[PDB]
Amino acid sequence: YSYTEKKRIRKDFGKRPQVLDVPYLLSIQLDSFQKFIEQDPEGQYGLEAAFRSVFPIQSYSGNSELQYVSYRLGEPVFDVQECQIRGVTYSAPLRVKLRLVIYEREAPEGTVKDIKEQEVYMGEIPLMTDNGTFVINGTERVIVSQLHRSPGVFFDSDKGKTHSSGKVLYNARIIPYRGSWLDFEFDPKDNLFVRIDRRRKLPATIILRALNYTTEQILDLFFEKVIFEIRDNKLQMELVPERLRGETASFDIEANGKVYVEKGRRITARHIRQLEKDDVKLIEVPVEYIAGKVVAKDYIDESTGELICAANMELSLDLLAKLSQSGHKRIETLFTNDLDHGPYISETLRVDPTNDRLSALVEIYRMMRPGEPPTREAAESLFENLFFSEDRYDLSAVGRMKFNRSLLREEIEGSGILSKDDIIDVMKKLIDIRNGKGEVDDIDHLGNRRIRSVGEMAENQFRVGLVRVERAVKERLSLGDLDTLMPQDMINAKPISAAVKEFFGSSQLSQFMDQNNPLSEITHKRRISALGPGGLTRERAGFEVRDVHPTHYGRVCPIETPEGPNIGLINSLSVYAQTNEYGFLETPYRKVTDGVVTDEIHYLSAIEEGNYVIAQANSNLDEEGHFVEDLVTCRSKGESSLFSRDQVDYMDVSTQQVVSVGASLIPFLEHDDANRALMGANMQRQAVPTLRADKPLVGTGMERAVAVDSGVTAVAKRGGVVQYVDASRIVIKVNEDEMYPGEAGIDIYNLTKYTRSNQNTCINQMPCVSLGEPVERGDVLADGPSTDLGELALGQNMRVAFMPWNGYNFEDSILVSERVVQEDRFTTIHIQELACVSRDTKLGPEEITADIPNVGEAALSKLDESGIVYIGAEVTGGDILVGKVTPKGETQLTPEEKLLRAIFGEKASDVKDSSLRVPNGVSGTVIDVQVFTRDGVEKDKRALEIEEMQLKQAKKDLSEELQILEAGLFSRIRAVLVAGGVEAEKLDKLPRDRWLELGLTDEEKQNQLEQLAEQYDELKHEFEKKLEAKRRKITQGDDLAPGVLKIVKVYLAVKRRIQPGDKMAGRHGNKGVISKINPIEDMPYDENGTPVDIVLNPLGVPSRMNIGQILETHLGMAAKGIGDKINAMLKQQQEVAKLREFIQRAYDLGADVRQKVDLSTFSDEEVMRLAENLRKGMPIATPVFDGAKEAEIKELLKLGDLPTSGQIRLYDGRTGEQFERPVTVGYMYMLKLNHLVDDKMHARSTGSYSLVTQQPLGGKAQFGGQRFGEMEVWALEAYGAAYTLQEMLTVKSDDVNGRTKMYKNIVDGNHQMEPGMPESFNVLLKEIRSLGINIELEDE
Amino acid sequence: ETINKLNRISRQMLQEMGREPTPEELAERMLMPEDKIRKVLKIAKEPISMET
Ligand SMILES: Fc1ccc(-c2n[nH]cc2-c2ccc(NCCN3CCNCC3)c(C(F)(F)F)c2)cc1
Repeated sequence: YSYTEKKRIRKDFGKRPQVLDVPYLLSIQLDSFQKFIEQDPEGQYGLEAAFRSVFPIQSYSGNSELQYVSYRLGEPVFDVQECQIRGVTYSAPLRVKLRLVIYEREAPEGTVKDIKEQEVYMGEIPLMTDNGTFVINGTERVIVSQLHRSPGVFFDSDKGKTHSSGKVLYNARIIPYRGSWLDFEFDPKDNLFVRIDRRRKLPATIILRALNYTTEQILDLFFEKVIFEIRDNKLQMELVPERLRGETASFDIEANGKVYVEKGRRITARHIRQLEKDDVKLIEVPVEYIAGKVVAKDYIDESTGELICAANMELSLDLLAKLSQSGHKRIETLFTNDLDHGPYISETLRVDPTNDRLSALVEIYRMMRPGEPPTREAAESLFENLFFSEDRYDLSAVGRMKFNRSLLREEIEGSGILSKDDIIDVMKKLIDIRNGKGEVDDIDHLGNRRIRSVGEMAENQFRVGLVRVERAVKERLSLGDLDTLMPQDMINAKPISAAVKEFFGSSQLSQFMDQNNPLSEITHKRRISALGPGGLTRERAGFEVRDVHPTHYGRVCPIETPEGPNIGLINSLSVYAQTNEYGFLETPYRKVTDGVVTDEIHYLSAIEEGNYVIAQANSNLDEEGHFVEDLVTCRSKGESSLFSRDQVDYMDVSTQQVVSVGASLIPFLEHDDANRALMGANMQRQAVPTLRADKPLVGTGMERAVAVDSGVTAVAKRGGVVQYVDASRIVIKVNEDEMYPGEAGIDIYNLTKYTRSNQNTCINQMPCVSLGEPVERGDVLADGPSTDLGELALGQNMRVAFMPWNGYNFEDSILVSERVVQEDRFTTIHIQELACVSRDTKLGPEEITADIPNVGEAALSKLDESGIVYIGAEVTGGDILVGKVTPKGETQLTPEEKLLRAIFGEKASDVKDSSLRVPNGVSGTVIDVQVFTRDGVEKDKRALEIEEMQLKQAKKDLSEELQILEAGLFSRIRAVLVAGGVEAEKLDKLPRDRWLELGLTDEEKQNQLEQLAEQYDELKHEFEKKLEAKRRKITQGDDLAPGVLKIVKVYLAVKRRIQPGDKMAGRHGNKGVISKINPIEDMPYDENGTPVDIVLNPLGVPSRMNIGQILETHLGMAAKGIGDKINAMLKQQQEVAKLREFIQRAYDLGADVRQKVDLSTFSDEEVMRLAENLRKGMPIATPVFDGAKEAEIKELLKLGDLPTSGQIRLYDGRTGEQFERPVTVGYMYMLKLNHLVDDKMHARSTGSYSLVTQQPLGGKAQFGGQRFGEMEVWALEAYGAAYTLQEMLTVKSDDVNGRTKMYKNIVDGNHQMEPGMPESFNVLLKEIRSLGINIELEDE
Repeated sequence: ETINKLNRISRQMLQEMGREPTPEELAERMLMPEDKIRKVLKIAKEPISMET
């Protein structure tokens, strides 16, 4: 048990003990990047490997070589927070040692001079936070793990759809990590074909010739030998007795003076056995049987030196005679069978256009680069460079592994390039598949599916950078003078830096972390994608790959995937899942040895798991843990059934391991249909944090893990006592056993305060601990947004009643009491970042000055002298945050305006008002302001006020650091001096600064005093340098874009509570949009007179089958019951005994549950606090499939004083009369998603317009109008409304004349239209006429 | 040609200065009034395809 658990304990139903507890949920993200940037003294993946690949770069024969020595990553320029404020990227400089050697010309190899250029800088590579996030521009970002076809070889079918003759087809595909694809495929004529990439089809054998195999060796490779002897005269044959299987006698089969088979009798196992036991090696055959036989090798006349027959040719009765008289004793033929061993390769040769290696290479080179004249060196170079070059081709480790394994080889590791043996063996396996032995794999199987992560992808993009730098290095080493240039002048920065910057900045897999929510973060960071580079597209791959595979078990969550255009192309990572050593997916299991279930954990990959019979997470074992029944539900290969008692090899670790963290947070999930569960876990991530993090009343027991693992909270590094608790920071005094000897210590935690999240919500940490409190190591020191006391609260639980209320709940609609909007619980704090840009126009520079043409004193009031709004001033729509004015001279007015000016004597300014003002309708308070200035431009008044302020605050903070730290150290010196020379009152008298002189008796304690001395001084100077650095960082001008002189960013905090039109939802996939906000007066209430917060619609429950939301209600009610009781017993102030008794009773609850409990806990001070927290309601945990049962819920309702039905009497708050029938009332945990209506709402009358084609377009974030499409037009066409349509597509939109001539009539009170011609068609006319086409408008 | 020289200076001073030279750095390295960098540095840029 822990210390914050003594504060609050969640009551846990469920039986199954957890043999393994949930690991770090962020494991994948951090591990990957941990592998990428790291020093590995070998070829294992990392910057080292990608370096060793392309390097060393040598010139072309010129013997000028550039070799790579070692690299390093410099300390980050700005740390995370600073990088977030300013908007730069959090990255490290990459400094790599390059050694330039020049070989003496006409060597034995030795170097004239080798200049070692010390660490030339190439690029700045981004860094991953402790939370697995990257900051690109002032913004946290996540790189999604990728799921693709693993490198290796693969065998597929494509039966059915091709050709509609059936017969299937069989294909092999060699997919390397890098390099061209190698494809083999059959056809309806059983001719084997090969194609490189997706390119032109070539007869298979044509590649073999390029490996230097004559026809004879191809035949010798793919077929066996049928021996023919002419001995004495007329035709014997060698007979392997198995050859006659699946065939019928063509003649009398007889040898050894005994006739085994007669013509017309199919040769069966009997005949074959007779031949085998009588051992017939040689039989006599007719000269006519070789009429169809295919000769193996070449045959020439020994005398005339002429070719009798070429290899692979069909013999004839005459050809036999022609080669027999030449003195040929033996003839080798192919062993061919249309059932067992197929004659494919032979016909493949029959379609082969080539003869010799060079010819094949010609056809290949003319295939890959067609139309241009082929050359010998060209064909050779290309073909050798395709699959055989260390440069252009790699399957790497996973590739070679899966390759060799799928080829049934021994070696698990080998070369990254193909060999003749490789290609040949692949062809062999394909031919074997067509022959009937062996099966085709499937793409969806997770054994053929591989997971990449941030590290690998970043490695690849950096690899591209390194190759594009390689070309440059070789390009320069060409003409180079000797000792002048060094490994700087060649190697650039921008190519590499942009190679990585392009990746992290914009990529389909790199995105802005979804942080509105601790669940959203952690569920984004565990994610898979089959999209992007190396993957498929939504438009390409169909249902199969998307569909849930049996191999998804324990690895990919079945129920959490997006609902949109890409379904199952994302999924999510399962709870207990892990990335395999080779990069596959493996899931925890429990080993069953003999008849016992062992608690030893075992990790099995998708293929590892295949043959084993695995037991169930939910099964009954007891005592020694032997299976209670004689047969139990299990799953062995791809399916599930009842399995014998001792058969099963393994068992599921937990009940949750099938799902993900999102699904594992849904209570009573087993009772919900999969569609609504999907929708539920999909929406649970959209929950905006509330103002008061509440807690789920109805839980799971995962929420704690999500809260802690996600970095939103603040977790103790080391256990100790709290010295100080501020809303700003938290200072903990470390225990000695956990404490390092030197630098004494205290752990100081600087809490994140109100700041802008990625979703424009607020992220703010609050302290959960008090002054002088015991804290265990690994305990929550502070709550993040939407986290309560170390658990995950994504929303708030409330009293809910299921019953139709005056149709205000009509579809999914939600009817909420005024009690809720008053309590401000569902209220949310949004943090927006607004910016003002001072640019340079040819008319002049723009001023941030507070002097603005045409504004009242009320407008210039909220701004200081410099033109920026004061921190803390509450603003609304139209208020000026930053005064900005840009020059535009000579307005060039008109006559009447000139008259007006003549009468009113006003000087029309040469300056225009560009000032940044709060967007219309939004309102809030200003929590911060930043000013970025071009380095060298004079900082205005405001920016200087701010700079001085920040300097002072910096000095104050650093000084605080050094002070608490120093006191912390001297407090330890005081304690060590007291051993061996203790003087109590004597020591604390003299000045503390003079303490270091005092020594001790001979012992190690003197050396400890030494340690504290050293570290003390270290801290003392480190303070100095830190203050210096901070000051310089504050004062330095931030680098800005072209033309921008300065930038002012204002940070607003808006508070929006709740209003009709907002979206709210439970965890069960039940949506709703709040309809009306109803007075507490009109609210349904019970006999006790307590109104219900929310009134739902029962009709929503039966159709969409989610019954969990009802269970969740019931138990929820019961939970609150346990609270209310306690809430009375505390308000009764009974005593420790009564409370303790009742709480214990609650935590026990009938029989058979795994929770355990108290009175190991302090009877007074600890218990009363527990009850104190419980009084809101009693938090309950419902494990995913292990969850609570009806009887348990009713039993807990009995303890609650509340009915079993879960329904009570309710009265209409209006008439006061009772509602007929009982209605269900309970507590349902509810989330406010951020769809909030003051975001969604838009309206436009006359806005800006697009330049290219004149059409309505928002330029101000004053929205463009709605898009009227084809279907809407049709809908207008069905109705007889012509004028509505015409005005829709002419005057209201596209007509440049029509819109204004309209507006004037609209204000004049005349409703008409003088339409003219739409500008789209007008432009199209020109576009058509811009060609050789004349398009005219006729007649009149 | 001016733009090209401006590129050369960048290439040398980039790893030499450890990050990149300040916008005014190559300015003194170049013979002319040296604020011109910005001006030049602007006009050098090719217009982005409107179809991007
Ligand atoms: F985890 C479980 C639980 C139950 C079953 C199960 N129990 N009984 C039958 C099935 C069953 C059979 C097939 C499929 N899908 C197609 C997979 N085949 C194998 C090769 N690739 C294509 C075809 C499924 C599932 F999960 F996909 F829907 C379940 C399976 C796994």
